[PDB]
Amino acid sequence: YSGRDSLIFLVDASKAMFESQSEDELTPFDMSIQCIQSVYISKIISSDRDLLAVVFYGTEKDKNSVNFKNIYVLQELDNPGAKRILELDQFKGQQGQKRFQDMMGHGSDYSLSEVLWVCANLFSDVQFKMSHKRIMLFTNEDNPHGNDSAKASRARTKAGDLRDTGIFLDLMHLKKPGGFDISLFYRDIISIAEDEDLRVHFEESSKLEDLLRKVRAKETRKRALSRLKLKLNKDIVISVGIYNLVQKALKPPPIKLYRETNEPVKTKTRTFNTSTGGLLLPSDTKRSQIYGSRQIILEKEETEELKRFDDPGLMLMGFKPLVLLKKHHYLRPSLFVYPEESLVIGSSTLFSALLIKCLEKEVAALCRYTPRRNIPPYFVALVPQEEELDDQKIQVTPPGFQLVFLPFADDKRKMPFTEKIMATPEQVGKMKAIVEKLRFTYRSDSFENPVLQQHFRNLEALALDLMEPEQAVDLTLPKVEAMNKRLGSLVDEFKELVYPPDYNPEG
Amino acid sequence: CKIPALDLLIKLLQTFRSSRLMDEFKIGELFSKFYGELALKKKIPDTVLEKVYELLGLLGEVHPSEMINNAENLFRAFLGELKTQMTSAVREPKLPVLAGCLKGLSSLLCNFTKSMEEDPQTSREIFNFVLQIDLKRYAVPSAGLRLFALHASQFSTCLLDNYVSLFEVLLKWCAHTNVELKKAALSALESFLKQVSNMVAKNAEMHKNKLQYFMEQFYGIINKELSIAIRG
DNA sequence: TAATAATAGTTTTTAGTTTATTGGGC
DNA sequence: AGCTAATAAACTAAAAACTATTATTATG
Repeated sequence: YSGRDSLIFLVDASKAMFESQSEDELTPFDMSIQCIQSVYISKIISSDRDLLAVVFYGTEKDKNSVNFKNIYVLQELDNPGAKRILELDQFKGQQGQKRFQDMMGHGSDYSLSEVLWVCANLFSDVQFKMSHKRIMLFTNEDNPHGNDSAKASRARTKAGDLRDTGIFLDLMHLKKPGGFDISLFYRDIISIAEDEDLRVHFEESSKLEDLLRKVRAKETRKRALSRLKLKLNKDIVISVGIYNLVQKALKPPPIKLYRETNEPVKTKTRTFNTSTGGLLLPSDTKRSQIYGSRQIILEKEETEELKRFDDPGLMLMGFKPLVLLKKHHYLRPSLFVYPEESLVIGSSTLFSALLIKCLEKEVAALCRYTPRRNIPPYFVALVPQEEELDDQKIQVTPPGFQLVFLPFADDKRKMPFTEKIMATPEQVGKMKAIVEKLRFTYRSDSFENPVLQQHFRNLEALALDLMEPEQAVDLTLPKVEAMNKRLGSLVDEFKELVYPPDYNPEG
Repeated sequence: CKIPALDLLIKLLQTFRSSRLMDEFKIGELFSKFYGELALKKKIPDTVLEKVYELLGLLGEVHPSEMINNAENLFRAFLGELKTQMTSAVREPKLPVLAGCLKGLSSLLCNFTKSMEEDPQTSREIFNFVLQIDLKRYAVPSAGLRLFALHASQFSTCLLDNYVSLFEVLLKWCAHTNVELKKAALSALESFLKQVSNMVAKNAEMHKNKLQYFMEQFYGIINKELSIAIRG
């Protein structure tokens, strides 16, 4: 865990945010609010347990507790909800903006120091462990608070103060026809870990394209599967963390709730004497398995100890070259092992030495693995995956041992096999050409389950109670027309090459 | 079901310990519903919530016959639970709150039934006799000692065994720290000695236990332990 | 006289049960 | 022209991890 995330959005309640160079372009307030909607939807599906708030500045009215003028808070730091989405969308649009300007003011003098006070106080309100005091704001101009030198000085003083307090903030470039005026008033006063300010950005060219994009995932935090241990012989033991860099996600379980109250009704379940109508007890339980006629009775710890073979841990078997593993031999999704000094101190040194040595030897680690108590231990192989970096020196692959599992004899399922049949080499060349026609470079993040996407689409659609639900796009459908036009007549050429001209492959 | 349930349960328990037989006679249905909710096959309540066992310890009513009928169900449940717990082979000897709570339950329940006329008597004998080492100020041993002290009588004709082991374990228990454990062990001492004397005095083999149990330790005594020796 | 140390309270996977399930039959 | 079996999916309980706190003893 080690902290949580929270963002607060700041919108200039002025008239510059309520115009457009051309009607094809929305107002700054318009694309800001729609990007806010997209961000909130993403947070709900991704990390709904975070904190989000909305505050406005420059408006005529105000709502902050300290009651600084022009400082109207809209929403406080809370887990996002569809109600907030509705509150935002009631003013999102070419007329909802007018509704907002009617029921709410816009355009007045203020001090950025005041909004910084308000946001700092809002930070003070939250109490859970917190890690990312990210602040987001939206405008296309900087100099209005540089107009008053005293206002500029106090604003930059408070900005330095909040930077000292660990607060991090980010601004979106908005389309100002005369240029946002980078480097004039903000990047010297705002918090940046890097400098790319080169163009005063007459347009809104910054990272809205990423933010408006909707993501659909869960992004489970880095949680150690176990600090399980490797028993070398009987006493040489090291502490290593267990991880799964891939973990099959699935649709969240439903919650059974009422009809007219919609309340999730608790469901107590028990067992009673059917022959009597009385009541039975968990102690009054006996499991049976009848093979033919004889009935055999087993109990709780009776069924437990049959699963008992050894203590949960890793028991080294030996070493074998990596090549001696058949690729088609697969059991289930692989695991990953990372060292740790939390329990066994110096175990990281041993892990590094083993990784380097076995990488030199090109050998695999054979070991007996017991996940937890009362489980049959299974043999596994630890292939050393070296940490690989990129042009950005980011870990495209972390260091450690990828944990692949070794199937047993029962796993092997033989099938009715046939003889070996060969093919003419010219047909093989035709296949090579046809493959080259439709070849491409695979990338892992280029594909996704459309079924869960459609599930989400429906979920937020009924949440947003529109006329129609959003339609997900299947990225797993082949481009049949594109592939066919890309191949040409080679398809039918090989069809007559191999398949009989009179007999189609269809029966 | 959390600290709310914990505090409410202790409140009502001490209420019965205070309010004793004035109007608290609308509890038979309450007792039945508590027994039923125990039969919830999902043991999701925490061990701390298992002081519901002390709930079944009930004396504020006349203890109607229906409570007697359900008492056998209760006892069987406790026996199954305890035999499940004490099996350290399954590496689940964890009954920290369970043991003392079922102890108090048996304490306030045995006042009506379970005379020394059946096998379950020696069963629960063996169950308690197992009193592997403990920690955390040793609450469960004190609970067991208090239970035995209150109901040493029911263990007749089968408590004479293990007499040396019982005596030495009681000695060390009253010699250990946590003076509350000391006095609980002392009470167990007096109850045990009283019961063994009563059963020996009308025995026929009394000389065997006599010369094999008592004068040697008594002489070897010669601290508050001296008072126990004199009583012995 | 008063600080520290095992402890449960949330998720989180995960590993058994349950079910409605297209094919042949003749 | 009548007949039904593996089965992934769903549904459970169950077990661990990972925080978050505290019944205990020196000790005056």
